[PDB]
Amino acid sequence: ASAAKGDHGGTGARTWRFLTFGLALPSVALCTLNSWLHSGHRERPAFIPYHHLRIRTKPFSWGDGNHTFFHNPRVNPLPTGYEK
Amino acid sequence: HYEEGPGKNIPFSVENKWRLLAMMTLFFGSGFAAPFFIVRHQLLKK
Amino acid sequence: MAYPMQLGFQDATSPIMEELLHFHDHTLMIVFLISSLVLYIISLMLTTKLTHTSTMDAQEVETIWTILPAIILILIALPSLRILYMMDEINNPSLTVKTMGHQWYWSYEYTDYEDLSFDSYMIPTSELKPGELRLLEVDNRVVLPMEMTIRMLVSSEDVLHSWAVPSLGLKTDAIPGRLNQTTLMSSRPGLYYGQCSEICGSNHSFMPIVLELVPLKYFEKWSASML
Amino acid sequence: FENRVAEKQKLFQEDNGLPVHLKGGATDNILYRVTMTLCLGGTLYSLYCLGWASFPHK
Amino acid sequence: ASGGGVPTDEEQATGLEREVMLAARKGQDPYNILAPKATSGTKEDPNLVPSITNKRIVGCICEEDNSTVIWFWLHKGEAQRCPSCGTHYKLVPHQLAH
Amino acid sequence: HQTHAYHMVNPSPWPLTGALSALLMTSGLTMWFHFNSMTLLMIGLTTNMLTMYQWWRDVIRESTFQGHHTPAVQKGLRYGMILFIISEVLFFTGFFWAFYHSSLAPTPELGGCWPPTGIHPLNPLEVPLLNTSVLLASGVSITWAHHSLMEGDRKHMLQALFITITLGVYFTLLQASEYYEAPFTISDGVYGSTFFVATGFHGLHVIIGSTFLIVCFFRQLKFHFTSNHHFGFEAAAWYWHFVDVVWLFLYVSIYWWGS
Amino acid sequence: STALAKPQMRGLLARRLRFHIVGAFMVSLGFATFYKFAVAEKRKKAYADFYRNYDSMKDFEEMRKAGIFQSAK
Amino acid sequence: APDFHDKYGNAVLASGATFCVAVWVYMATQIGIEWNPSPVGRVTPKEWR
Amino acid sequence: KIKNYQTAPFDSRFPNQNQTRNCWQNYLDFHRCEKAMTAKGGDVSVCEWYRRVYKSLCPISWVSTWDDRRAEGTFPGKI
Amino acid sequence: ITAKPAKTPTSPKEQAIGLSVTFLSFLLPAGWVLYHLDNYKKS
Amino acid sequence: HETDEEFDARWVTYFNKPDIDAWELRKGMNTLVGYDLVPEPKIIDAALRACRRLNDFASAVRILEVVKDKAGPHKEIYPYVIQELRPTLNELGISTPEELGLDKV
Amino acid sequence: SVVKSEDYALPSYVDRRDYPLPDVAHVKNLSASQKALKEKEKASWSSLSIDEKVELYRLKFKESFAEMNRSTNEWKTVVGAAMFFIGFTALLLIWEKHYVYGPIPHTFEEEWVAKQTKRMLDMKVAPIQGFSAKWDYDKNEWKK
Amino acid sequence: MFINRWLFSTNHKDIGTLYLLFGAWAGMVGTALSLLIRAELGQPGTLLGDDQIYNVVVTAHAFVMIFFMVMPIMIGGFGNWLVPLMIGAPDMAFPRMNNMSFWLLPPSFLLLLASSMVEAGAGTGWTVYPPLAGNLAHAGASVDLTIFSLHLAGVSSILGAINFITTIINMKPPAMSQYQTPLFVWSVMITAVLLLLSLPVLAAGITMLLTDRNLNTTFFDPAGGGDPILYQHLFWFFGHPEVYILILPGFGMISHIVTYYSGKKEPFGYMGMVWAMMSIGFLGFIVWAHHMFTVGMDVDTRAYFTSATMIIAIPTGVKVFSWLATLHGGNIKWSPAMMWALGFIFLFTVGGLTGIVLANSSLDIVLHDTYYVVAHFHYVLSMGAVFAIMGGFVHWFPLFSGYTLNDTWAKIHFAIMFVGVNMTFFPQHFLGLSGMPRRYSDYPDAYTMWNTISSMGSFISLTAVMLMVFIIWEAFASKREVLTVDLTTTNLEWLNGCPPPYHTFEEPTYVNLK
Ligand code: HEA
Ligand code: HEA
Ligand SMILES: CCCCC/C=C/C/C=C/C/C=C/C/C=C\CCCC(=O)O[C@H](COC(=O)CCCCCCCCCCCCCCCCC)COP(=O)(O)OCCN
Ligand SMILES: CCCCCC/C=C/CCCCCCCCCC(=O)O[C@H](COC(=O)CCCCCCCCCCCCCCC)COP(=O)(O)OC[C@@H](O)CO
Ligand SMILES: CCCCCCCCCCO[C@@H]1O[C@H](CO)[C@@H](O[C@H]2O[C@H](CO)[C@@H](O)[C@H](O)[C@H]2O)[C@H](O)[C@H]1O
Ligand code: CUA
Ligand SMILES: [O-][O-]
Ligand SMILES: [Cu+2]
Ligand SMILES: [Mg+2]
Ligand code: NA
Ligand code: NA
Ligand SMILES: [Zn+2]
Repeated sequence: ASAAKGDHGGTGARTWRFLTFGLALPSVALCTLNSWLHSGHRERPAFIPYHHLRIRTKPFSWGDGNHTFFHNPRVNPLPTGYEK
Repeated sequence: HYEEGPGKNIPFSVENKWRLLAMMTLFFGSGFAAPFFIVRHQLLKK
Repeated sequence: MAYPMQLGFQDATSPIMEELLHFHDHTLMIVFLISSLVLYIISLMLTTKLTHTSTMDAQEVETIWTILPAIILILIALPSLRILYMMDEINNPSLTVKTMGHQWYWSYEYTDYEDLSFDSYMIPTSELKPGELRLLEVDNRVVLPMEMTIRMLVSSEDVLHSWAVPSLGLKTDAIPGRLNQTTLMSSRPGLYYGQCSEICGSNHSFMPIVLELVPLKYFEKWSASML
Repeated sequence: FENRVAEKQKLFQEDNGLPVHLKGGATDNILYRVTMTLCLGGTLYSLYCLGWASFPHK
Repeated sequence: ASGGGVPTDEEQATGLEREVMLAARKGQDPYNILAPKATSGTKEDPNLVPSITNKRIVGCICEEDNSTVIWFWLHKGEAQRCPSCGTHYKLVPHQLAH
Repeated sequence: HQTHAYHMVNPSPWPLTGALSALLMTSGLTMWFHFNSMTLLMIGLTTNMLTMYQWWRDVIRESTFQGHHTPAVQKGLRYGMILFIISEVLFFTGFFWAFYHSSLAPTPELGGCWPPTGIHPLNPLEVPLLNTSVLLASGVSITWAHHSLMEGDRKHMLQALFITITLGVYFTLLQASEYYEAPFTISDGVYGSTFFVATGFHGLHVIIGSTFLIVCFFRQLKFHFTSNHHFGFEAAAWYWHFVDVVWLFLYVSIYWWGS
Repeated sequence: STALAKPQMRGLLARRLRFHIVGAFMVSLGFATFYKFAVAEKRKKAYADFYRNYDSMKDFEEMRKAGIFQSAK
Repeated sequence: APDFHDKYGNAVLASGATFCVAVWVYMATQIGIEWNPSPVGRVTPKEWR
Repeated sequence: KIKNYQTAPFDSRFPNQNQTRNCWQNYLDFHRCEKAMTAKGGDVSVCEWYRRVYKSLCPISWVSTWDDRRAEGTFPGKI
Repeated sequence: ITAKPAKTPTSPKEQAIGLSVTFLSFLLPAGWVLYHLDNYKKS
Repeated sequence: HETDEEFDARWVTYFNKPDIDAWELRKGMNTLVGYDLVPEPKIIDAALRACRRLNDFASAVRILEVVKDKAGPHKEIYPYVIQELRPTLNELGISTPEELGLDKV
Repeated sequence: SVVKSEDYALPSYVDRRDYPLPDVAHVKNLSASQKALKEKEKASWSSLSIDEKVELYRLKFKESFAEMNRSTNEWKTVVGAAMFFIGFTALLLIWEKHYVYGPIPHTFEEEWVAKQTKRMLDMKVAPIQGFSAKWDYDKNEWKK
Repeated sequence: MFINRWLFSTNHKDIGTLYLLFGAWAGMVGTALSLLIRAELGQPGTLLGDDQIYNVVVTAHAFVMIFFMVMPIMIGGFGNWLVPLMIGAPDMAFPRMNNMSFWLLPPSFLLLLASSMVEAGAGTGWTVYPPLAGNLAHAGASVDLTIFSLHLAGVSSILGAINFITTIINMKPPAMSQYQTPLFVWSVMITAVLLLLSLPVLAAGITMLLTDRNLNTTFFDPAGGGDPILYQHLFWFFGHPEVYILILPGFGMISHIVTYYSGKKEPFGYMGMVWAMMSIGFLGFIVWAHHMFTVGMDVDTRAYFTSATMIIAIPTGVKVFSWLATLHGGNIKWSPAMMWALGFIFLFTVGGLTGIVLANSSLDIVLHDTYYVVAHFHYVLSMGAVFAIMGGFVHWFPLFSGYTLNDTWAKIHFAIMFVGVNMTFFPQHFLGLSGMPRRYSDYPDAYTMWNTISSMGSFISLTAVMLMVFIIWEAFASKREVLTVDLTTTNLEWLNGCPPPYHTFEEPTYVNLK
C-alpha cells in the first residue's frame, strides 16, 4: 500500500510532527473514546470448578498461597468459587 | 603498570615450584574431591 | 533378551525387526568402509618424506568430496525411508492392548471385550526363582497371541517412561495426557523382554516389560482367567 | 537549562590517573563501597543460606 | 516549527573522537581508519609504512583475493620484502597528533 | 600510546558486581519460592540497579565527557545493540511457539477447543486496540523526536520524546488495569499461562524501554547529544520499535487470532 | 665405470598418492564383497533358513513342556 | 651426547611393558572380578524347573 | 452391521501415532449419542459402536476421570 | 619451537615428588569417601 | 599452464641473473623446495653458480643437501644429480655434504 | 650463538628441511681467523681446505640436514611410560575391587548360571543366530 | 593491583586466562562425576544408591562438562586469547562486558553445586524433561537451582556471543575482508551466531519450566492443556545447535593445528572450510527433532528429520577431507598437538558416522535412549571436542605462558588418554545394540562384561587427567622460556612473542589494499 496519504517532497521533523498530531494522537483519542464507551463491569459467569482452570500445584509465594498476584475478588474465583 | 612476561601474566605465583605444587594440588584436588563429598553429603542425610 | 558378550542386536522376533537388522548391516558396512578409508588415508598422508607445501588447487577434488557422500547418503536414506513407511502402513490389528507407565511399574489394560487390567512389577532379586533373570522378570507378564497384529497404545499416569521391547523393534514413549500407538506382531511364541527407556526417577532401572507370546486359544483362556 | 558539558569534559579529562568509575569524586567512592559491600555481604549471606538449605529441617 | 539548542560535533566533540574528526577534515588518518593504498612496491617505489615507533607489523595480501595474509615485522632502516611475494615495504617512523 | 580508534576501557568493578547481583537475584528467587523469604532477592535487585546505574553512567562519562566514542566505536555499539535485539526476538519466539503449540492443538482437558472451555477472552477491540494505537503512536512520536534531534531542534526533540514516554506510561497503566480486570489468571491453564507470561515479559520490556527513553530525555535536557552523535538515543529508539513490533505480534496472535 | 640413468624426478608425491588411492579403492570393493558374503548374506540366509520349515506350534509345545509360560502349563 | 632416551629408553620400555602385563593379568584373574563370559561352549545347562 | 467386533478399526481421521483424539472423539460421540437417545425416547443401543471403540482405545483412568467430571458438571467438552 | 634450558631445572627426583603429590591429591580424598561408603549408606 | 621445460627455464633464468642478491637466492631455493619435484641438475647448476657470485660456499652445500632431502625414499635421485653436477662441482670447488662429513647424524 | 627473548621481532635462525636457507646466518660475529676465512671464501673454493669448508658451513648453519632429521629413541620412553601408567591404573582397580566393591549378586553363582542358561535355552533366547542357535537340541550339547 | 587486574579486568588475554583456569577446574569436577558413573556401573548391583543419586551424578556430569568445561575453554579461553591476536585487534569490542561474561560463571557453577547439595538433587538428565523435573516429581529447590544456573550460563554466553560477533565484524584491519580471517576466527563467529539464536529459546523453555514449578502455569502440564512434548521441542531447538557450538571452535583449532604441524602456510580449501562451517551452522537449526523420534510424531515429520539430519554429513565431509589434504605433502612434525589433531580427525569421523546411523528414525526406534547414543556422543565429545581442546592447549600453552611443556610427557599423556577413552566408549556400542538403556544405575547380568571393560577404561582416563596436572606443574616448575617459533608469517597470534605484552596492537598492523 501507499497507505492513502501523499507527501515525500524531501524529509523531516515537520512531517513526523504532522503525522504525530494529525494522525497518531487523533487515532489514540478515538480508541480512548471507543474504550470509554464499552467500559463498566460485565456480568460475571456462573462459577464452574473446571479442573484445567484455577491450577494449584504449589502455593503461591505471597499472601495465603491461594490468591493470584493481581487477584480481583469481583471476577477471579478461587478453586472453591468466588469470595463471599 | 602490571608485570609482564613469563610467570607474571597469571593470577597465581610460580616463583617457588613447591609452593606452586601446593596451590595446584589444592586447586585441582578441590575440584576433583567435590563430587565425592557431595555424594557423601547426600548419603549422610537420608 | 541380551546374552553375555553380545555385540549386535537381539535376534529379530518380528518381520520389522528383521528389516532393521538388514538395514543396519547395510549401514554399518558403509560406516566401516568410510572410517577405514579415513584411517588409511590418514596413515598414507603421514608415511612419506616427500613434500609439496605450495598452494594446492581445491575445486576439482571438492566435487568428488561432495558428490560421493551425497550418493552414499541417498543409498542409506532409500532403504531407511522404505522401512519407515513400512512401519507406518495400515495393519488391521485383531486386538488392542494399553499400557500405562507408573513410578515404577507398568499396568496393562485389555478392554476390547472385558475389563481386564493388572499391574506388572519387577521380581525383586531376593525373590527370583532359580534360572530367572535379575532385573528382567515380572510378576504378571503381558500375555499376547503370537502371529497376530496387535495395536499397543502407550501412555503414563505420572512422569515420562518409555515402553521398549528390543527384539520386536519397539520403543514408544509413555507421555501423560497422550495416547501413543504402535503395532506388535510376533513371528514366534516365547518370552520377550524390554526395560523402561525414559528416565523416570528412583527406580527407572527396575520397571521391566515381559511379553509372553502364545497361541490365540491359550491367550483367550488366560484372558478369561485374569478377570 | 544551560549546556554545562564543557565543565564535565574538563572534570573527567583531568590528568589525575583515576579510573572512570571514581573520576567524579568522593561520591563515586561512596557509591562504589556501598555496591561492593552489598554484593560481597549478600554473597556471604547466600552461602549461609545454601549451608542452611543443604540440611533437613522437617 | 524549528529552532536550535542542540550542540554540533564541531562545538562539543572531545578527546579521541575530536582528534579523528579534525584529522579527517584535513584528509589525514593518524588513527588508521582507512586501508593504505599500495604503491607498485618495487625497490624504487616501496610501500611506505608510517609508525610511531621503529617497527610495525605488516600483513601482505600478496594477490587480490588471497585468503592467506603474510605477517612480518617491518623495522626502521632499509626496505624489507614480503617473504612470500617480495613486494617492498619501508618504515617511515614518527610523531602523530600535530 | 594508541594509533587505532578503539576504546581501551579502564579496569572496572561493575562486571563483578553485575555477576554477583545475578547470583543474589537467582538465589533470592529460590529463597522466595522455597524458603518464604524476600531478603536475598531485595539485595540482588538493589545491587543490580546500582550496577546498571554506575556502569551506564561510566559509558556516558567515556563518550560525552571523555570522547572515546570514535566512529569505529559507535559502529561496534550499533552491531552490539542489533545483536542484543535479535537475541530478545528469539526469546519471544519461544513464547509464541508455546502459544501456537497449545492453541493449534487444544487438548481434551481444555474441552478440545480454543479458547478453552470456561475462558472468556478480553475483547480485542476495546483496551487491547487502544494499547495498539498507543504503541503505534509512540513509534510515530519517537521518529519525530529523532528527526528534531538530527535537525538540531532541542525543544521539539524534548516535546516529542516526552510524548513518546507518556505513551509508554499510558500503555503500562492500561495493561496494569487490564491485568487487574481480567477474569482469567496465570493459573487458568495454558490460556492464562501463555497470556500472562508472553504479555508479562512484553510489559517488562515496555518498562525497560520507557526507562531507557527517560534516560535519553534527561541526557537531552543536559545537552549530551549532538545533532550527529547520539547513539544512546538511536539504541533506545530501536529497542522501542522492537517493543512495538512484539506488541503487534502479541495482539494479532494472542488477543485477536487466539480469541 | 658406468653413469647412473636419469630417474623420474617430478610429481613423486602425486604419483604415490594416485597409486595408493587406487589401491584404497580396490581394497574397498574387496572388503564390501567380504562383508556382503560374511555378514549381510549370512544374516539373510540364517533368517530364511530358520523360517523355511519353522513350525511355531511345535516351538510353542516345546516351550510349554519345559514349563516356561505363565499362561500355558 | 646420549640423551635420556638413549640411556634409559630400553629399560623404560621393557619394565613398563612387564609391569603393565603383570598387573593387568593379576587384576583380571586373581581378585574375584566377574567377567560374565558367554555360557556358550562353557556352561553345562542344569534343570531349573 | 459389524457384530464380531474384535477391536477398533483403522480410522482415516486419526492415522498417526498420537491416538489421543481418537479416544476423545469416540468418548464424546458415545455420550452425545446417548444423550440424543435417552432424551427422544429412543434406544442407546444405537450408540454401541462408539461405546466399543472408546472402551477399546481409552485408558481406564481417562474414561473414569471424564465420567466423574460429567457427574460433577466440570466436563469441558460439549455433550 | 626452540626454548632456553630450564631456569629452575626439575630433576627426576623432584618430578617423582610432584607426580606423587599430584596423584595423591586426587586419590586420597576420593579414596577415603569410597572406602567409607558402606559407613555412610548402612548408617 | 607451462610445460616442464618452461618451468625449468624460468628457474634457470631466475638463478642466472648476474646480480641476483642474497635475499633472492634464499627466496628462490625456499620457494623451489615447496614444489612436488626434485629440481633438475640445470636448475641446481644455476643456483650453485649464483652461490659462487654471492661468495657463499655454505649455501652451495646446503642446496646439495636439500636436493637429497626432496628425493625422500628415492635413493637413486641424489647420486644421479651429483653425477650430473660433477663438472660444476669441480669447476667451482664445491665439496658435497658427504665429502665434508655433513651426512653423519 | 645466543638467542634472546627480547629478540622476537627480529629475523631468526631455523633448521627446517623445507626452509633450507634461513633468514640469518647461525653465527654473525666473526673472530679474527673467521674474518680471514670469509675473505678467503671470495677466492676459488678449490683453495679452501676441508676444515675451512666445514667451518664456513658451521658459521652459516647450526645443524646439517642429517643432524636435524635424525631419529631418536624417544618412542621407547613414550610407549614404556604409557604402559607403566596403564599398569598403575590396574592398581587403582585392584584397590577398588578390594575396598569399594562388595559381593556381586547371587545370580552370578555357578549353579544359578547353569540353570539360567538352561531356562534361556528352553525359551529359545536368540534361536536364529545369537544364543540358542549355538545349542544342538538334538545332541543336547553346544554345537561344535 | 591484584584485584584491579584479576577481578576488574578489561583485558582479553587475562580474561581468557581466567576462563582457562575456570574450565580446567570444571574439568576436574566433570571427571570425578564421570568416575562415580563408571564406579556405579563397573560391577553389577548397586554401589551408591538407587537411580536418584545416580542420575544427580549423571546430570551434573553433563552440565559441568558442557557448560563449565567445554564452552568456557573453547570460547571464553581460546576465543578471548586468540581471536583479537589473529585479527590484529587491541582487545574485544566490549572489554568490560567480556569480564562480566566470565564472572557470571562462578555463580552459575555455585548454583549447580547448590542444586546437588539441597534436597535430593536434580536427578533429571541434563535435558531436564518434565514432568520428572516438575514440582510433584522433583519437589523443592534443586531443579530451580539448576534452571537458574542455566540462566546465568545462558546470559554469560549470549553477551559473549554479542562481543565475539561485534569484534570479528568490526575490528579487523580495514584491508582485511572476512575472507582473509583465519579459520579459527570464522569458527568462533559462527559459534557465536549459534549461541545468539539458540540460547534465548532455551531460556524461554526453562523459564516456562520455572513458572510451571512455581507460579502454577501449565505450559507442560496436560491438566492445564499443556504438553510435555512442547518442552522437548524448545529444549532441542537449542540442544542440537548446542552440539555444533561445542564442536565448531574445535574444528577451528584443528584447522590451525593441522596446518601448522604439516609445515603449511594455509589449510587446504579455505573457502570450502568457511562454506562447510556456515552450512553446518545453518543445517544445525533445522534438525532438532531427531532427539524425539520415539515421542510419537507423524511419519512424514520423521522422514524430513531423518533426511535433513543426514545432509550434515556433506559439509562435515569436506572438512575431514580438507584436513587430510592439508596433511598431504606436509613436512609432518609429530608434536603432541599434532597427535591430538590426528586422533581427533579419525575418532570424530567415527562418532559422526554413528550419528548418521542414529539419524535414521527407523533404526533410532531401537537405538534411542540406549548406550549406542552414549557411545556416539562420547566419540564426538570425549574424543572430538576434548582432543581439540588438548591439541589447542598443548599447541598454544607456550604462547600463553612463555614456557614450554615437556613434549615427551605430553606424548605419554596423549597415549594414555587415547587408550582410556577408546576402552571406555567403544564397548558401549555393543551395550547399545544389545539394548542397555541410558540413565541406569544397574543392568541385567548379560551386560556385565562390556560395563566392566568400560569402567576400567574410565580409570585409565583418570590416570591421564592426573598426569596432565603434573605436566602443567612441571612446565611452570622448570621454566623453559620460549625462544623461536616457526611459521609466524601465517600465525599472527605468535608474532608478539611469548607471552605477548599485556597491550598488543596498540599500533595496528599495516595492510595495503593495492
Ligand atoms: C560435539 C557434540 C556432537 C556432535 C558434533 C554431534 C554430531 C551429529 N550427531 Fe549427535 N549427539 C550428541 C553430540 C553431538 N553429536 C549428544 C550429546 C547427543 C545426545 C543428546 C542427549 O540425549 O543427551 C547426541 C544425539 C544425536 C542423535 C539422537 C539419537 C537419540 O537420542 O536416539 C542423533 C540422531 O540423529 C544424532 C546425530 C548426529 C549427526 C548426524 C551428527 C553429524 O553432525 C556428524 C557428521 C559427521 C560425519 C558424518 C563424519 C565425517 C564425514 C565424512 C568423513 C563424510 C562421509 C560420510 C558419510 C557419507 C555418511 N546425534
Ligand atoms: C563434553 C562433554 C562430555 C565429556 C567430555 C564426557 C566425558 C566422559 N563421560 Fe560423559 N556424558 C555427557 C557429556 C560428556 N561426557 C553427556 C552430555 C551425557 C548425558 C547426560 C544425561 O544423560 O542426562 C553423558 C553421559 C555419560 C554416561 C551415561 C550415564 C547414563 O546414561 O547412565 C557415562 C557412562 O559411562 C559417561 C561417562 C564419561 C566418561 C567416563 C568420560 C571421560 O571420558 C572423562 C575423562 C576426562 C576428560 C575427557 C578430561 C576433562 C577435561 C579437563 C580436565 C580439561 C583440562 C583443560 C585444560 C588444562 C585447558 N558419560
Ligand atoms: C504490565 C505488567 C508488567 C509486569 C509487572 C508485574 C509484576 C510481575 C512481574 C512480571 C514480569 C514478567 C515476568 C514473567 C513471569 C510471570 C509474570 C507474568 C506477568 C504478570 O504480572 O502476571 C500476573 C501474575 O503474576 C505472577 O504470578 C507474579 C510473578 C512475579 C515473580 C517473577 C518470576 C521470576 C521469573 C524470572 C525469569 C527469568 C528471566 C529469564 C532471563 C533470560 C536470560 C537469557 C497476572 O496476574 P493474575 O492475578 O494471575 O491474573 C490477573 C487476574 N485479575
Ligand atoms: C525487576 C528486574 C530488573 C530489570 C532491570 C530494569 C532495566 C532497566 C534498564 C533500562 C536501560 C537503560 C540504558 C541506559 C544506557 C545509557 C548509556 C548510553 O546510552 O550510552 C551511550 C552508548 O550507547 C550504549 O551504550 C547503549 C547501551 C545499551 C543498553 C541496552 C538497554 C536494554 C537492556 C535491559 C536489560 C534487558 C532485560 C531482559 C529481560 C528478559 C553513550 O553514547 P551516545 O549516546 O552516542 O553519547 C555520546 C555523545 O554524547 C557524544 O557527543
Ligand atoms: C575414583 C577415584 C579414586 C579411586 C582410587 C582410589 C585409590 C585409593 C588411594 C588410597 O585411598 C586411601 O585408601 C586407604 C585404604 O587403603 C584408606 O584408609 C582406610 O583404610 C586403612 C586400612 O584399612 C586404615 O588404616 C585407614 O584409617 C582407613 O581410612 C584411606 O582413607 C584412603 O584415603
Ligand atoms: Cu519408568 Cu524409566
Ligand atoms: O545433537 O546431535
Ligand atoms: Cu541433535
Ligand atoms: Mg527418550
Ligand atoms: Na541519527
Ligand atoms: Na550399579
Ligand atoms: Zn606478499
